[PDB]
Amino acid sequence: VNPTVFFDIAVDGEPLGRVSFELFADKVPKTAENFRALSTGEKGFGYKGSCFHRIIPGFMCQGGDFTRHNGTGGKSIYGEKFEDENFILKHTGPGILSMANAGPNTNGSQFFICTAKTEWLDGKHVVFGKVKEGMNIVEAMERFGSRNGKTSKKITIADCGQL
Amino acid sequence: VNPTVFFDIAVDGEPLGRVSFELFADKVPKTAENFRALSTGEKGFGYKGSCFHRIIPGFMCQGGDFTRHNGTGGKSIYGEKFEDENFILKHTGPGILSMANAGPNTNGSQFFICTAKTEWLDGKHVVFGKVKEGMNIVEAMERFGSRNGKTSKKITIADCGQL
Amino acid sequence: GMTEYKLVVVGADGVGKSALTIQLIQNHFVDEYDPTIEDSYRKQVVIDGETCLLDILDTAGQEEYSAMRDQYMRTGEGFLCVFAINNTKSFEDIHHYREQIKRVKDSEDVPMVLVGNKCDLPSRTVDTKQAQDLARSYGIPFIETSAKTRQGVDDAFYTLVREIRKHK
Amino acid sequence: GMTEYKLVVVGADGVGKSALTIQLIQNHFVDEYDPTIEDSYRKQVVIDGETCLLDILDTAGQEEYSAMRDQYMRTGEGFLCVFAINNTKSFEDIHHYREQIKRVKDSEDVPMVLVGNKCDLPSRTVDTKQAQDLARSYGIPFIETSAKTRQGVDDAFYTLVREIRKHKEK
Ligand SMILES: CCn1c(-c2cc(N3CCN(C4CC4)CC3)cnc2[C@H](C)OC)c2c3cc(ccc31)-c1csc(n1)C[C@H](NC(=O)[C@H]1[C@@H]3COC[C@@H]31)C(=O)N1CCC[C@H](N1)C(=O)OCC(C)(C)C2
Ligand SMILES: CCn1c(-c2cc(N3CCN(C4CC4)CC3)cnc2[C@H](C)OC)c2c3cc(ccc31)-c1csc(n1)C[C@H](NC(=O)[C@H]1[C@@H]3COC[C@@H]31)C(=O)N1CCC[C@H](N1)C(=O)OCC(C)(C)C2
Ligand SMILES: Nc1nc2c(ncn2[C@@H]2O[C@H](COP(=O)(O)OP(=O)(O)NP(=O)(O)O)[C@@H](O)[C@H]2O)c(=O)[nH]1
Ligand SMILES: Nc1nc2c(ncn2[C@@H]2O[C@H](COP(=O)(O)OP(=O)(O)NP(=O)(O)O)[C@@H](O)[C@H]2O)c(=O)[nH]1
Ligand SMILES: [Mg+2]
Ligand SMILES: [Mg+2]
Repeated sequence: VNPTVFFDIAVDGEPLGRVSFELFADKVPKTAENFRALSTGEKGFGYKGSCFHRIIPGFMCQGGDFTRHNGTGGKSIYGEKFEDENFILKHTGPGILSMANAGPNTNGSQFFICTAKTEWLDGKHVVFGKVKEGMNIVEAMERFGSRNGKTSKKITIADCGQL
Repeated sequence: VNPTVFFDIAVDGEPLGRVSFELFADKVPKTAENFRALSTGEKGFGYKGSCFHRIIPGFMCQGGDFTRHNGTGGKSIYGEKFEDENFILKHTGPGILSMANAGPNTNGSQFFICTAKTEWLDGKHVVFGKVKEGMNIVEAMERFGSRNGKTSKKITIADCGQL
Repeated sequence: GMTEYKLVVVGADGVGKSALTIQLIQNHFVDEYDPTIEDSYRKQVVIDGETCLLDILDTAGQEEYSAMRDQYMRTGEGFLCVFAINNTKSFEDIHHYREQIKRVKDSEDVPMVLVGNKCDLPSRTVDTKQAQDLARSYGIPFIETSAKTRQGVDDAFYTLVREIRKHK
Repeated sequence: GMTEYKLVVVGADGVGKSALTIQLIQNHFVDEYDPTIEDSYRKQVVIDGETCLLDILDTAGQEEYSAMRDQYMRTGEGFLCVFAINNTKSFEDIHHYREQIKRVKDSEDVPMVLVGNKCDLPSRTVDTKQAQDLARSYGIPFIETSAKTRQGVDDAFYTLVREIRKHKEK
């Protein structure tokens, strides 16, 4: 069955709440397993302690750079980057979990969570999961974003793992 | 005699350079003494460790809030606030050192350093010194400002005292 | 994509424009006084069933820079006019922000909303009726708020989006 | 007060718009790739003995959003049109940016400077004369730059200001 992972989100160190995700390993197993392992830290590196560096109200929250903590980094469990697995799934609405990239076949660890339908990203970003519980936490995170995505507080994955 | 004081400026903890100021105790003795004593820390509190919270390139660098460290605080050696001593001196150009305020007779510890002529502040902010050495460091601080004054790196007074 | 709207908060310093804006945006209250240079915020909301994006410009009420307020006034679709119910001067100033906005925007009819702020305080100097009677004359809604207790915040801005849409 | 000049840096993704801007503003070279959403900066400089305030808008090259460039081209006073000397397509993209700026401004006379960036790199694919001829046909200056070595960085931004002054006839 599809695995489930959680993020415990904090704001300037203060607990905000837990969001959990279903990972669609049935349709994108390679991409799903990357995100799972990065959530557990089992390879010796991963999401715990990293920040949501880019939050744009009305569109999405983006994070996952645990190597440089500045929006340019991240790495997959397969190497620095890996290929686009498929584009079967679409950015249909809030809660969609999808891979950030810098063009074709450049998936690493950065990801975004949609807060609206972002249909023009279809076929460009691999969708591989969806928020299960705690979408109101993601909504709450928009309060700290801006038009160009810079955040006004430090939004961190204080803890994370598999359920 | 006009005393001289210094700030050693740091950028995210990295030393940037030293800025020295002549304090015009010959025209505004009370206001000069306050800044002097807060730069030495000799009353048990003062500028050491505080940051420059507002840097607006083309206009000024503002700091001095060592009680709250968020741009609303500050206190003088005379109490929470003291009177506008006089407006003899004017905002004639780069390097002018002057008191921030929130209306008449609300001087505390917050101050600004002009990087340009700001004559519309004349008669409203008490001018009480000028950069002696290190104007280039004040210029370098503008590298980390913005149109609304939010700073892109943390600019601090790592050390300060009297020369 | 959702429709975007451009709101602009104005009024003398200290009334609580930022305290109101921040309560709308962040559900946080600012008890400390941090006078504004200029700030912009973005928030998505649903008003009368339609999702929209609010782009809110929070301004300073320093008289010194009235000349450049003008640019703010050009781009903004509507205006939240704040005074504080224990600050008669900020109420007298409301007339002034109004004249200027009507001027800059060249109309007599700009989406606009009067806000009596800090209605939590036991002191009061501007009676509700005063602000009611003044709002009536101008043809715009009047809402008393408290950023401290969060009373009236959402109504003010939505009422303002509702006033934009109407005029729109 | 000093005059403020509204400069806008445009061009395809990856050509070095941001590295050029960050060199101007902060005097160091961004070696990492942080593709831009939108950033604004302020810097006061002396050009021709006159102190002025530069307001720099650093834009996204993303082709998916080409129809949303209009708003900032509307407000911008002069444009730094950047390609990379080792990316032929970025040079070809220049035509589209210029045309768009003219269309949005509804003018044939818009302050602009053509910038060939990454001139520190050995694997050049766009000739200097190629770029000079095009800039000549456009009637605008052309400057080769490197955000890595800082070659031409000041010249490019200062030249654009000079073109704005000229077009304002002052
Ligand atoms: C033109 C303005 N503008 C907008 C945009 C657009 C719109 N619309 C477009 C769609 N219309 C509807 C059909 C009608 C309405 C109007 C409105 N307002 C805006 C903003 C707020 O105006 C400032 C955007 C946007 C996006 C980019 C650049 C400019 C942009 C951009 C830069 S890089 C990238 N995008 C992909 C990026 N890559 C990296 O971060 C790489 C870094 C290094 O290597 C690893 C790592 C990535 O993967 N993501 C994960 C996916 C969401 C994506 N970021 C992102 O942030 O999009 C933001 C946003 C707002 C969704 C889009
Ligand atoms: C209209 C925008 N705008 C401008 C401005 C103006 C101009 N001009 C005006 C002059 N024209 C000349 C005749 C031609 C040309 C165009 C251009 N562009 C801008 C800016 C960059 O556009 C965003 C300003 C400015 C200033 C304020 C608010 C808005 C402002 C403001 C708010 S509070 C204050 N001012 C006093 C403040 N008080 C506190 O901080 C309190 C805190 C709590 O209690 C202790 C402590 C204080 O003492 N200082 C210490 C002194 C400089 C002062 N801050 C400050 O920062 O000035 C900023 C600035 C940029 C110089 C002026
Ligand atoms: N009692 C009370 N205090 C309030 C309320 N709203 C704001 N305040 C306080 O009033 C002071 C002014 O708040 P602020 O939001 O900064 O006002 P402002 O209008 O934005 N000032 P400026 O024009 O300079 O930007 C702050 O101390 C704030 O805590 C309210 O509803 N009740
Ligand atoms: N060798 C060299 N590399 C450069 C130069 N300018 C930029 N780069 C590199 O080119 C890559 C892209 O630079 P960047 O400034 O982000 O380009 P951009 O034009 O702003 N990209 P975008 O449209 O996505 O915002 C980065 O790796 C940067 O280091 C240059 O003059 N020389
Ligand atoms: Mg305010
Ligand atoms: Mg860029």
